[PDB]
Amino acid sequence: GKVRTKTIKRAARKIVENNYESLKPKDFQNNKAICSKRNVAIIPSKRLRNKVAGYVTTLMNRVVKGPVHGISLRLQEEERERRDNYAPKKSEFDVENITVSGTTQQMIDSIGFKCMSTSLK
Amino acid sequence: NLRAKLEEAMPIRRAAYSIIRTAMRAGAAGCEVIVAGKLRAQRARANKFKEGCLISTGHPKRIFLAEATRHIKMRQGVIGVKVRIYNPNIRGAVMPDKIEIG
Amino acid sequence: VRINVLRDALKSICNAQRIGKKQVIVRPSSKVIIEFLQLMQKNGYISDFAVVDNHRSNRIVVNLIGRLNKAGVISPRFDIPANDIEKWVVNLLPSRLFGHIILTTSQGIMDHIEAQHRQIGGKVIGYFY
Amino acid sequence: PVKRRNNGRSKYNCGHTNIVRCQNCHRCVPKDKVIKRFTIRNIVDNTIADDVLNACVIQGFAIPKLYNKVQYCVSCSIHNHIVRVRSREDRKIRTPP
Amino acid sequence: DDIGMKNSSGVVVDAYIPRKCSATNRLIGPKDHAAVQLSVARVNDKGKMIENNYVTFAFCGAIRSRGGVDSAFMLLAQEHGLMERL
Amino acid sequence: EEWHPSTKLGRLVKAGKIESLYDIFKYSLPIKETEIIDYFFPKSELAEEVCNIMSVQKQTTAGQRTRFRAHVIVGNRDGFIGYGAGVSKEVANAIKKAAKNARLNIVPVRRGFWGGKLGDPHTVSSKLSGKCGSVRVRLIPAPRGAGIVASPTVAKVLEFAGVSDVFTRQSGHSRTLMNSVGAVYNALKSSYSILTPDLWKKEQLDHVQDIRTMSL
Amino acid sequence: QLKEADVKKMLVATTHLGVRNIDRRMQFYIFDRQKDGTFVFNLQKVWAKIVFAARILVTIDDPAEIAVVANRPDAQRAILKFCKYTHATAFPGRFIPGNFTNRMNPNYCEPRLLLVNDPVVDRQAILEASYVNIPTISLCNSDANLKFIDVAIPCNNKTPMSIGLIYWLLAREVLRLKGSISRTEEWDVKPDLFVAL
Amino acid sequence: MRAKWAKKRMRKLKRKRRHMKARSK
RNA sequence: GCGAAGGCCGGGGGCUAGAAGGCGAUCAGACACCACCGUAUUCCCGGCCGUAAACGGUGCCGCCCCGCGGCCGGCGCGCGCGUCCCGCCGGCCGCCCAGGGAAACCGGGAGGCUCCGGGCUCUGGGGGGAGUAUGGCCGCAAGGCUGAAACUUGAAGGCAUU
Repeated sequence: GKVRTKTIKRAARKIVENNYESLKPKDFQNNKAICSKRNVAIIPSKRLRNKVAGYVTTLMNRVVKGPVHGISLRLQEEERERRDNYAPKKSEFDVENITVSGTTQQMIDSIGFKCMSTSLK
Repeated sequence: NLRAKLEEAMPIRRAAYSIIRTAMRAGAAGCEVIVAGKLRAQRARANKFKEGCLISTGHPKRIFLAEATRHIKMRQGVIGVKVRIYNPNIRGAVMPDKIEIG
Repeated sequence: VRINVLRDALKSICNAQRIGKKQVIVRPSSKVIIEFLQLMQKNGYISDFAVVDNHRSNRIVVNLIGRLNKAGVISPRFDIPANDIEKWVVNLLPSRLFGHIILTTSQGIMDHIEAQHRQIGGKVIGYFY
Repeated sequence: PVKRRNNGRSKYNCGHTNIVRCQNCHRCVPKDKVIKRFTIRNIVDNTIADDVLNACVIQGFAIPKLYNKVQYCVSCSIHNHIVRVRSREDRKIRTPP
Repeated sequence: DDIGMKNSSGVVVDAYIPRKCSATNRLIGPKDHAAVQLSVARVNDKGKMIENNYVTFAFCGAIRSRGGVDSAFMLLAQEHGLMERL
Repeated sequence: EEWHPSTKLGRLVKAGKIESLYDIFKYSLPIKETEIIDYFFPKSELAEEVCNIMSVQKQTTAGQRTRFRAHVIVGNRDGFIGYGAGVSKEVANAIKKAAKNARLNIVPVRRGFWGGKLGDPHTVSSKLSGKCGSVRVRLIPAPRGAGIVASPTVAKVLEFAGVSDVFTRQSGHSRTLMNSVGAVYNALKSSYSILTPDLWKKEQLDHVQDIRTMSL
Repeated sequence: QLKEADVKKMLVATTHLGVRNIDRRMQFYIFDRQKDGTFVFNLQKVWAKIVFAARILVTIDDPAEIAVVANRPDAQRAILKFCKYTHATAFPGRFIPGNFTNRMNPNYCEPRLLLVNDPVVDRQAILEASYVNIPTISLCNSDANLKFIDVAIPCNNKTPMSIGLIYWLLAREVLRLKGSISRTEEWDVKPDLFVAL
Repeated sequence: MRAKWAKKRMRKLKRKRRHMKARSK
């Protein structure tokens, strides 16, 4: 019966995308302590602060337990970058695998180059 | 200033528009002017001219607003002017919902 | 069936210009269409027109230069006093300076300007601008 | 305002169609306009079907299916919710919902 | 010569002269927002490199709504030698 | 305060890279800054009049709200006209919205000679026509001796165009003002898109004169 | 000037294949129909279109002005690689309407050219182009709508192999015109970088 | 159907006038 | 000349429904809706009658006009080869870019139109009065067809928005 407001959700999400390392996954109190630092963020009231902290401990569990959408974390961004940059070591893609459509051979003949002397079938 | 400006019979919209400017320049993010009565007519109406965003409810409203009520007198009858000025930067603290997150 | 042939062809020429097609095929051909096309070619609103002669009525293939705004037929082919040809131009054609009303005269099919030049009245075949 | 291109009916290249009767209202409707739903539902309920199959003393018995084409008039069908009023844009949309 | 309205003197008095596009030839309007000018470079001799001698083909928004530009571009390319007629 | 360009065209205009307003109309570019119109027209802006405000109402549970729509014609006296309309609860703000919108939609007008050419285009170059809603107005080229012959609203925008003589004929709900002025606006934007024989010379291919090409 | 290596790669890439539905505008490009119904493209015509697109793409003084838009998940890697290997400004995923027309929009680019993976999928950008005089180049299939597209490339655009190789092939030619590739030697960048796993 | 019922009512008045004329004749 | 239904004149028939009528109920009153019963009618033949929201509410003969499919009736192009493909189609249709419109919407037109003219025939001119009055014609009738005026009056109406 407790649904958070946009302000609570928005503040908490900046807290996680920035100070993810300071936050801990299951404990609200450690996350509340990070909120209490004040240098990281200004939180007016005790209840407002607890709500931002409470969402942030759920967010912390969720970001460790799989990716969470809309969470801009630099360390996770590097992890995809090595995965995206790496291509097969031998660059095995087409690998001269040939294989044509029966109509394609006639189209290749239409150009007149006739790749592989019509041995493409 | 408005009530006495209204007496010289200046345009009622112009009066509010000039007062609205001097509050925003002085810093108020929220400025609200409502003049209500038999203005240029034999019938009642209320004319709200407002520049900016003003909180209207709650504990911040009590300390962050400047509602002032005055009753102009006119041959037609009383055309009371109400001006409410909201300052988030009240220096007494912060807005309860204003999360700086800097 | 087709009572006016020029109008049906000219409408096709305008319709092709709307969809930006240079070449049009006109299914019915006539000497009046022939002459109307020749006058437009002279004023350069249309390009070369080639008639594929057939053992029947004939078809014309016309290359368009994309420079005709509108063509038309006047039905019936009214009688115009040579003096009042200006009134026909003032209303049908835009601007006294630009646009051609195409007439027919005993001397021959002629331009409104040429008709004024010798002051001979006639019957209006149609109009092109 | 022409509400529908169909004009409520699927008569095309026609002038007259067979009359049918709303199955509840018993009213005469043009065949094209009528709802014309079809049901192949079996005779006995799914629960009774297990009890009856165990009871049956003939091997290879299967519950008989019952086939009927329910035709209802517009007023009859919309009231019993066979079809529903649709949004201006959703009226154009067809297909079984 | 000098596209525009030459006065009785012959001075052009047609302020900005609108652009007739390279296929349809209709004048680009003052507010014809969908007019598009696309330029194709010329490979300079041998080298597969530019020469800064790109030729520019304009395309009015009427033939673009039709979608006629891709075909018209191709034909005009061979007309200006940016492709072979094939 | 002063103007800071938010649009690439505005930055070129601020620099002075674009010499004339017509240069942006050659490339038919959108004007998204009224400030750009001031750059080409800085003394007293353009002649703009507010031609009748009609009160407009939306029924609501409490009652009919009232919003004002104003029609403003901005124009000079030579081949430049703009028409726009603006909606605001305050009549004054709506008049401002219309005048700004009119500045955002300035359009060039052709102008030409009825039959005799001297030194000045005195009339519309063609029988320009346009239609907004039911209304349709045709602007017919008129002799230099004749005056501009149109009803007071259409005459007003024809003066801002600077068409010294016209023989306009209007058909439709001309009584509806917004629609009438809009037809006389679409007729003038048609002037610079009607192909005529004098414009049959073939060329273009400017490349470096392109407005997109220019850089700050 | 077709090259044998890319064509053999295209044969594995299936760029020579298109949807059974077919359009008259792309009829010239298509060669035939498989008896399965699938439509088979002319590879040389694709290459001629690819080289033509390169000449158009380079003219823009800043290669940052060409904008690559893809909402197809498969094409995302291709257009981001192309934007990184070349200099295009990427507008991936949801295009966000008014990106090209709203000045107060978080991103308000004024591109001199546009690049589209799918005419139907990336439709918002092609309409946005019309409002602000921007020509467009698209990766069309055998059935596509060429509305508002200045030049179109015949390709699968639904095959990840085909999408990636086409973007790689396009990238090779655009920087070849700028002298940053080899010409007669293989580009060091490989086509498998453009393709997602 | 008011128009259908209105036509029926004119018919009755038309008969009454047509018959009344015969009695007068 | 033909023309749904209802009707009509006169036979044949007569199951079913069922204008009339009668009866339950229902209501304040229903003599209405809902039961139940039931005459004319419904069916056939020989005549009438001549109307329908007889509607695509869109006359007919043309000419051109863009895509995307479906269906039906022929005919070809091929192809391993299948009621497959591809055309030509004659119609029946859906969707639609331009284009058109007051818009809804049409787009196989309601497009090619103030940039207004292929040809032909019909019809309308604010609303009532009035499809009445009167004369004619037609019908056995019911009626149909043609068709006013005095007088009265500021809206009636279309399509859309909240």
